[PDB]
Amino acid sequence: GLFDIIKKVASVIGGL
Amino acid sequence: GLFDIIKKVASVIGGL
Repeated sequence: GLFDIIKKVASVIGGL
Repeated sequence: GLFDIIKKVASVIGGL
């Protein structure tokens, strides 16, 4: 779902 | 870590 996409993007940003 | 970030970015692209 879109929300699973946003959650993954959030994790990526958290890992920068 | 890095590898998780790479997989998450890949998953997002794949899912868009």
